[PDB]
Amino acid sequence: FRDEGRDVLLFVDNIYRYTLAGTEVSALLGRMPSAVGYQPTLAEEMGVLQERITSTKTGSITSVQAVYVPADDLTDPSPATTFAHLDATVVLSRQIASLGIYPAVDPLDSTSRQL
Amino acid sequence: TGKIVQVIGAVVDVEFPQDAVPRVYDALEVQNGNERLVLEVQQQLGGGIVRTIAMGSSDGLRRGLDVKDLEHPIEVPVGKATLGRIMNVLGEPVDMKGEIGEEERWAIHRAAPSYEELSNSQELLETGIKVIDLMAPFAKGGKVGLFGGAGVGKTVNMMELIRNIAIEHSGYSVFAGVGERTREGNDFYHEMTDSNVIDKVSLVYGQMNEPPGNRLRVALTGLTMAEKFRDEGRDVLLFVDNIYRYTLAGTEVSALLGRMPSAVGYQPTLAEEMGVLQERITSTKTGSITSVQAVYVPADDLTDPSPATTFAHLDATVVLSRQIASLGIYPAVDPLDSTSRQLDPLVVGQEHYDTARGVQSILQRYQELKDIIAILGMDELSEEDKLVVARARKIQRFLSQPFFVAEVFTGSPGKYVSLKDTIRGFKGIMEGEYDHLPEQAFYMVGSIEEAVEKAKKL
Amino acid sequence: MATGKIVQVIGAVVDVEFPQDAVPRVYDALEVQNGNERLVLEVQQQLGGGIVRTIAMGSSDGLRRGLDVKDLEHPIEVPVGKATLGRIMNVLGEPVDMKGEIGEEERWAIHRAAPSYEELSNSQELLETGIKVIDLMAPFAKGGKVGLFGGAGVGKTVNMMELIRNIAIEHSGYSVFAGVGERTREGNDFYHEMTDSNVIDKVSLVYGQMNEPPGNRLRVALTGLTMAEKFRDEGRDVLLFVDNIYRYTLAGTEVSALLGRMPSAVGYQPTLAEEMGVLQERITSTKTGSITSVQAVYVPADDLTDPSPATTFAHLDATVVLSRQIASLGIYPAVDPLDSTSRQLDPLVVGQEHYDTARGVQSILQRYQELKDIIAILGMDELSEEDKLVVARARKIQRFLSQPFFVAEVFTGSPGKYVSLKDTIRGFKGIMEGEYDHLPEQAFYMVGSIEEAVEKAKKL
Amino acid sequence: IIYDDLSKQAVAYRQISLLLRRPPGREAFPGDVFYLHSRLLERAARVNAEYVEAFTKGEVKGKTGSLTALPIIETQAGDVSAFVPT
Amino acid sequence: QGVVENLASEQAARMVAMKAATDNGGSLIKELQLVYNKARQASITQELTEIVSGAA
Ligand SMILES: Nc1ncnc2c1ncn2[C@@H]1O[C@H](COP(=O)(O)OP(=O)(O)OP(=O)(O)O)[C@@H](O)[C@H]1O
Ligand SMILES: Nc1ncnc2c1ncn2[C@@H]1O[C@H](COP(=O)(O)OP(=O)(O)O)[C@@H](O)[C@H]1O
Ligand SMILES: [Mg+2]
Repeated sequence: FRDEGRDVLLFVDNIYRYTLAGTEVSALLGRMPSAVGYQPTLAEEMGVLQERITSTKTGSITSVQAVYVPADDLTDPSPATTFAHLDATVVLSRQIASLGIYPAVDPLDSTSRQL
Repeated sequence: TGKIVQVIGAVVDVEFPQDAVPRVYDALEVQNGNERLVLEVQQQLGGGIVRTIAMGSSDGLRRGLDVKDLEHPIEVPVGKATLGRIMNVLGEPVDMKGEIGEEERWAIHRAAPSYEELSNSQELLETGIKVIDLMAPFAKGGKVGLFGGAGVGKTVNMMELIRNIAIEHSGYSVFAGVGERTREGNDFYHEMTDSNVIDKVSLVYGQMNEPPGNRLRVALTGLTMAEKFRDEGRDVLLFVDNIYRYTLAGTEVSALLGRMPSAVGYQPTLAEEMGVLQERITSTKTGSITSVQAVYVPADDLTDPSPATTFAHLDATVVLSRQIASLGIYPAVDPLDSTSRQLDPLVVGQEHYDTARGVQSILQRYQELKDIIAILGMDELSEEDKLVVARARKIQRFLSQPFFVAEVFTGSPGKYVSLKDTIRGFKGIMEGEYDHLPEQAFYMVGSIEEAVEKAKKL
Repeated sequence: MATGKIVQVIGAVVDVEFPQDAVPRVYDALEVQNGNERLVLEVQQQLGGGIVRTIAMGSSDGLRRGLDVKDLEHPIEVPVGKATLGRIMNVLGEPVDMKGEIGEEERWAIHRAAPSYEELSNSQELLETGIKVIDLMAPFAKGGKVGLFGGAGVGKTVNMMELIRNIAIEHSGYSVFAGVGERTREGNDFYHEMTDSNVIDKVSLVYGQMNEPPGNRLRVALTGLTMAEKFRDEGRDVLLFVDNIYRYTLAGTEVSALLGRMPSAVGYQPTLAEEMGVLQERITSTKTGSITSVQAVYVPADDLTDPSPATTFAHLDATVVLSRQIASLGIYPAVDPLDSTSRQLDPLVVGQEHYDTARGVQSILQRYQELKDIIAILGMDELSEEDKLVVARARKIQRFLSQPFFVAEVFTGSPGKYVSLKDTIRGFKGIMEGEYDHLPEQAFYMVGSIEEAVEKAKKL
Repeated sequence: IIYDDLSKQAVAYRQISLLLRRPPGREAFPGDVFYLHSRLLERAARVNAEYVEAFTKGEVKGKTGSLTALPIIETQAGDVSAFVPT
Repeated sequence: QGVVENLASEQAARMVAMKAATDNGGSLIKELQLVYNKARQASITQELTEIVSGAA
């Protein structure tokens, strides 16, 4: 749709399980394991996916992506690597939600490069 | 008819002709100089190779020694003749008395009793120790486990249980010494013989100096004997000195058997090794086994996979803690983790249940106040939080008790507290009717009477 | 004639195939021509088939499979003795300064055996550094190990230069400096600061710069150690400075990891304690001479339980702590008297007078710290006469811990002073017991002996 | 359906894997332990009446079927961070 | 007069109480740091055991 010259929305319901399917595959491909049990190629695989999702001089893709952060850690390699690629970041927090407030967005960790 | 072809630590590989290869768990035999050595088959490898664990010292083995194939498992003496005597893992007499005049021998590898054969009982079996009975009542024919780190009292508690349970038990008993101190067993044996109760106890010893195979298979042997006395229709008491060593022996052997490590360096088959032993130490419609198992926990870590999987196999679990022992409070049971399947209103009555839950509620609230007490001290508590702290401290002290087996340490006379006395005492303390005594009055006193009396002595 | 051939090149690890009857021994040194430069390889493991696995003491780039490897029948050998004083060398004992070829009376192998039992000194002598804080509060055993727990910016290097100077002048010893894992910038200006202070002629320098491969950095420590062993065998008492022992531990970890051995503890090499013991047990007092060592220590994550500190602390005898706060007071050297300690402070080895004096000044300074908190919250009005006496004597003691170095004349302009142990003991004895209460505290500051304190006071 | 201690299933699949010498993963669990529980729990569904008519070959019309799952998991001192709980 | 003296007594009592609280807080820091460092070392050991035992 982009190369036809259109402006399109791409909604991806969770990017984490792309990396996680990659991990399950990687174990049996004979790749030597990496930190936190992840594949060696984690950043490469993520980059090969995210770089295609852009707006060019011929057309525009607008992208909204959910990412699962395990255990709310926000610090293990898969959430860490995915932060680099995004223009707008909204980090929902279990703590705010638990107190009963929706949306659970943390204003101290959420921002956009349009601000 | 077979030849030794590799020797790795306690593990020995033997080659046999293709038509003569042993079955799994068959017993082989080797001349090791002037000694006789028994090997137990663990695995069949390709090409007539068979891999075994030495039930004895591996030192002095060459390659090329001839191995003899005994075509049966390890089989042990069994029945009324095994009573009052001490035996090897291989069923050999280790006391200096003569031969065991056994009429029957059983193989130590057996199938567990069927689900159709099992039985259930609600009968409370009173134990003298005050804390165990109130917090975690134990019924006859069930399993009890004492969890604790190094040097927290899980052997001594079992000796008090042996004393108190033997008061109201008439039948035979079996004791399995698995990977523990030889001195504890020697002292036990002479206590039994000097009190003439030895005529009713059968003992198997596999203590911690013996090579891994002995310590691994000694537990199974003891179960074989306990199962004989069950299957005669009797009721039997089975004491296991340390079940942790049994899993650890498997760990020590596991990597040499050519198996990838699991979790924190453990053998991948840990859960099945524990289950296959635990499921045959059980009651049946013909007879019942009552068992107490000491469960060592490494590095005081109650989340370690071996203790963790042991928890699921027990009816009453008493959890000892070093923090309480360091405060002088013995027996050092943690009331906020010790539990029993029998603590039900239907089983023990509404008073027995309400008192225990009040004790737990009060203690649990004591825990939550400790952080503010730590930072700011007690004067910033609410005026009834102070009262909760006072009653919780009194309760903590009254859980302590003098033991008849601790006279060698405390010097104080021992105490036995019946059920219709301890729940009365704790109910009164909870309701505040004895709140006026000082904290020290409750330390190491048997009953509420002895506490008020001790308060008269300040 | 060369007789081995390279089989593999994987990073710093290089494998070599020799004839079956000639396989070089462990820690033997080998040479190859890597282009138009020679490259030295150190043998680590003798694998099957006649293949030895080595580590390149230099960049392993440009090596081809099938090069010819020449078998030196000895370990790496370095020059030793007086000809090395004032020079700068790399791992291999080659000059990295531009002053040219070294005299090379003798060349010695870095891999050497340790002193044996019947060779150890049957006595437990002390070393008189001449610095008041150190000789009073943290005395050095002759042949002991000392740990310097301070970050850069507080006077580490000036302390080191003062010890070099005093051991060269007031004794007849030389020093060896081993710059393990040192930034090149520092090496350059440490060299400048020693040459512009006339101590350079009395110290030998070996630098392992961080841009060097892990094999280089690890063996740099051993090179300095063997040069110190030569000065010991000549009958002297010698000082060996290690610029960071933690870097030696980490170089060992990196090499062990490259060779593929299974890790231990918190990811360290399995041979950690052995490698530390191999280094530290050579530094001892023998029946001919001694090597005393002062070693800078870095504690990972500020964690004193980590295996590197836990292994290093097994070997240290004394412990010198440098304080940012003390330095801010204008007090130099910035040693902290309450955290610096030595296991030589016992009456059984140091005597009852010295022990009771050190214990006394420690007690006074500690009580002063508590009283200074009381003053901070409630002013001086709370103090009794006894408290005011304690505070006054504590201030005089604290001033008296300062000293002018022969190296510090550039800044203070005051002549440097070397203070004998007896003078230090007498000074703190007197100040503790109420003598010299009649002259002001600034008479004690930066002066020297106590006699010099009173003679400063007379016109202050 | 009440699956009881699905964790005591995961230990079992791990035992099979490590005895079969497959490459181990985090906490030594097999990599494909997510796929085990994922393809077990996704069977719990509510199915529309057209699926029920197509399956029963028209014998049952106009009724939806359902399977409700209640898995049980054990935590080591409550740490949700563990591999199987997560 | 009694009121003013009780106010001064309040200030002194709060002073000593806050002294005790500060010391107890520091003494709790020194225990939490041992717990933290032991957990740090254990986590590194376990992860590296999984990685090395994971290869081949
Ligand atoms: N009731 C008690 N009163 C006082 N001390 C006790 C009591 N129970 C146990 N202890 C103390 O515990 C010590 C060790 O007892 P025990 O052998 O039962 O411990 P353990 O945890 O099973 O140790 P291990 O695994 O080393 O055998 C005793 O010597 C004694 O000091
Ligand atoms: N004895 C001393 N006399 C004067 N200044 C000193 C002395 N010791 C340290 N300093 C000051 O401390 C600062 C850093 O000293 P430096 O020798 O560079 O410390 P380090 O060796 O730790 O890097 C300099 O400003 C230096 O003047
Ligand atoms: Mg014991």
